[PDB]
Amino acid sequence: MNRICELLGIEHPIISGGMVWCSGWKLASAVSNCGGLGLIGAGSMHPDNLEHHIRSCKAATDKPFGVNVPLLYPEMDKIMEIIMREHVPVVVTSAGSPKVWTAKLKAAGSKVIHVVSSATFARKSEAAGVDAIVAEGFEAGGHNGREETTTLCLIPEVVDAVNIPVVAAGGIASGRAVAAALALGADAVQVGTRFALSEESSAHEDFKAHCRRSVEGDTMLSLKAVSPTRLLKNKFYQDVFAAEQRGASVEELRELLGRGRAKQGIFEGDLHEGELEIGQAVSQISHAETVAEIMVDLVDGYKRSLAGMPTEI
Amino acid sequence: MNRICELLGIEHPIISGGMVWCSGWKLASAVSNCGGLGLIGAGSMHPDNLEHHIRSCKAATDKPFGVNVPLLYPEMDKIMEIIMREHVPVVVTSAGSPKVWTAKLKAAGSKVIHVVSSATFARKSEAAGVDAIVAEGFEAGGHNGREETTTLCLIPEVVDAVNIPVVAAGGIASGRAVAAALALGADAVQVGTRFALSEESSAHEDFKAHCRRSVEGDTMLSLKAVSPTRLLKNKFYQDVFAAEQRGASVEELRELLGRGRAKQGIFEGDLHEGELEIGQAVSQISHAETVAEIMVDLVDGYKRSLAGMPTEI
Ligand SMILES: Cc1cc2nc3c(=O)[nH]c(=O)nc-3n(C[C@H](O)[C@H](O)[C@H](O)COP(=O)(O)O)c2cc1C
Ligand SMILES: Cc1cc2nc3c(=O)[nH]c(=O)nc-3n(C[C@H](O)[C@H](O)[C@H](O)COP(=O)(O)O)c2cc1C
Ligand code: NA
Ligand code: NA
Ligand code: NA
Ligand code: NA
Ligand code: NA
Ligand code: NA
Repeated sequence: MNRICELLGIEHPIISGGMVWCSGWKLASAVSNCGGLGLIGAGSMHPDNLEHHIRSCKAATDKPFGVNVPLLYPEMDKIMEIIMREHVPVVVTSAGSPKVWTAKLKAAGSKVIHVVSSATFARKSEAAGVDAIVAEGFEAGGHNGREETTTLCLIPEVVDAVNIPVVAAGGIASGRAVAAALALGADAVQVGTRFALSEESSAHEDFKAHCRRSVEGDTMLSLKAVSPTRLLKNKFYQDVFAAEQRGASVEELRELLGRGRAKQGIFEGDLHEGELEIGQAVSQISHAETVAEIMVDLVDGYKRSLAGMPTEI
Repeated sequence: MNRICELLGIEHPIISGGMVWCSGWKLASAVSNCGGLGLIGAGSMHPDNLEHHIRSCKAATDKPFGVNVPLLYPEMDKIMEIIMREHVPVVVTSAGSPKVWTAKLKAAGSKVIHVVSSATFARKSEAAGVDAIVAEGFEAGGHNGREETTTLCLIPEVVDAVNIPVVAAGGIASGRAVAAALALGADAVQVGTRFALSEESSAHEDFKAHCRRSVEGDTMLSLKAVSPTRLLKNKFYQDVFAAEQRGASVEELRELLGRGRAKQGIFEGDLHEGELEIGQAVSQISHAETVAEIMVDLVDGYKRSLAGMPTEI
């Protein structure tokens, strides 16, 4: 068995990334039903709503699903209590220390996966007792690592650094890229952007449609002095860029960033003032599609990509 | 049959990228004698010196070789005359319009390849009549495209956009990355950083030893307001970073950049004031090695990568 398939009890080594405003039970349960692992994105859910999405996912699928928890989540104790009482099969943690919750989640029966952006942090997660890690490259949508290491340079270094399974994230929007990730030595892939634009994603339809119109170079890893974030170059980004060019302080950039822009953009469709988080691979997606269409494409595309490789060079 | 092998008449689809201060005839002839395509880097050579390196290369290998010419080269008429008279088999142009010289080089018997960093420019180069393109990602060493597209995101877009062969550059330092490039649909790879640190490279021993000590995150795409360039975060970089943080104008940044820092760093081993151009993949290289050793590792590493891949997912 592929190491991730066996670890998580899934048919295909494809995980849908936990994404604020996108990863409702509808997206997560559809990915799980298609044989991958769908993740609910707790980052955008108050505890009561999180519990509802877990229950709805549980009703909609008999297959494993998980919850992604950014560790800066403001009511952590409440959502951890929920996640352990609901026996969530897989928990994916990011943006914080894996030492805090890993042993407790594992004692409660969850498999634990932590998101990292370097070999050094991959090693610290392995030492913390996680079951696997996601190594996320520069091209990924949303908050990314300060080192700016791309998927192609990150994966071989991370898989040489640890003995536990490694999931590649950042730039995986096709069967070819799934093959490239397994060629580099990852056991599986985590797909964000392509699933964020799927029919089942909870993102606003105006957000999805706007993302489909974007072209190469429309995203930029930005706000680096506050927290590097990859987003579409919209009006909000332009304000940030003008501020950075004038030598704005961290406090000025923080004031401009303000609060709630990701919700306003991704969930509510404010394409001017929103923080439009999306990966570089957005430029590959041109029309609406369902989770099942994407899953079939990633699986069948992998097969064709691999079959067309020369036996040697 | 591999499209680049057949176009260029070489055994392995591996090209050493033209690199200022590194790609002398010793590096270029050694790569070509190992079955790839070694490029001479004309960017760092006055016209008489360039003629010397072409002639020493021809004396050292009976196999195909090429010359890399950045199109900002100050005495362009003199060096094209030399390249044409010597009938260089392959000419790789970068940093300028492929319309200026392509038709003339082809009329003189050279294969012409142009370096691009977007699918849009790939198409413009194809319209200009080039024989193939190199598509160079964000992680590459030296001057990169302003879109900051990574190799993983750039290759499948470029390959879908043109009918001519595509060589992937940026992040290729192992057989696993060669397998990744080919999985994305590239025909061949161009390897810069790993060859820049080889025994045969003309770069200063202190520069090579210094690159070997560096770790993930030690490079940064910088000077973006002037011309984006990926280099090691040395004292020069810190001066640039401090000036960008205070809102320096473009003229202030040009003044700081000055002239000849790339030669001082790469060729003369000035690790403090030099512009240490090198790719993110530098962190995978730990010790000195020859071109023959690199070529064998790339070829055998490719087969090992395939051995690790499941036929279907
Ligand atoms: C809109 C959006 C929201 C995201 N929110 C989160 C999140 O809440 N927690 C997290 O760990 N990663 C988050 N991510 C990162 C994704 O889980 C995933 O790792 C990334 O999107 C993968 O790269 P890709 O976009 O190139 O597919 C988000 C990504 C996007 C595009
Ligand atoms: C030290 C150095 C000098 C370079 N000089 C040139 C150059 O003169 N012309 C050019 O087209 N590219 C140049 N490059 C880019 C390389 O040709 C190549 O495309 C890049 O190194 C490939 O990415 P990699 O470093 O990750 O292998 C240089 C790269 C480096 C590291
Ligand atoms: Na991210
Ligand atoms: Na490993
Ligand atoms: Na599109
Ligand atoms: Na470059
Ligand atoms: Na093509
Ligand atoms: Na090293």
